[PDB]
Amino acid sequence: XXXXXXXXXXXPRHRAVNLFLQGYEKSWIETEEHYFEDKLIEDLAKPGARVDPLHQ
Amino acid sequence: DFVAKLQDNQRFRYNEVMQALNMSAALTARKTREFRSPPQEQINMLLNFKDDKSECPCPEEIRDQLLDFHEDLMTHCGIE
Repeated sequence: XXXXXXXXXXXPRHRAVNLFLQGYEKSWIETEEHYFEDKLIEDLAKPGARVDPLHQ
Repeated sequence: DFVAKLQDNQRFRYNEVMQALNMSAALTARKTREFRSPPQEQINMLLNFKDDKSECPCPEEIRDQLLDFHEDLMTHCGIE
C-alpha cells in the first residue's frame, strides 16, 4: 500500500540630496513639534490698553 | 555633507555584506532593498529614528549629527 501511495505521490550625486531633503520634509519636520494654540489666544485676548484683538 | 557621509557609508556596508556573503534564507531579504525599493522609499526607510529603535542601518554616527542639526533648526525657528 505504501509503495502504491509512493507511486501515486511521484506521479547619482545630486539626486540623493534632493531625495534626502524630500524625505526630511516628508517625515521629520511636521511631526507635531509645537504647542502654542492656547498661549497665543491667551495673549491675544488681553486688552492691555474698545475692542480686543481676538474680537477684531 | 550629510548625504556625502551617508551614501558612501551605505555603499561600504553593501560591499561588506556582499564580501562576507554567508548565503542563507535571510540574505536575499536583506539585499532585496538594494535592487528593489527605488530610492524614494529606500531613503524613507533608511531615514527614520524618532522613536528609540527602528531598522536603521549600521551608520549610527550620522544619526547624532542629524539630531544636532534638527535641534539647531528648532532653536533657530521660534520653537523653544
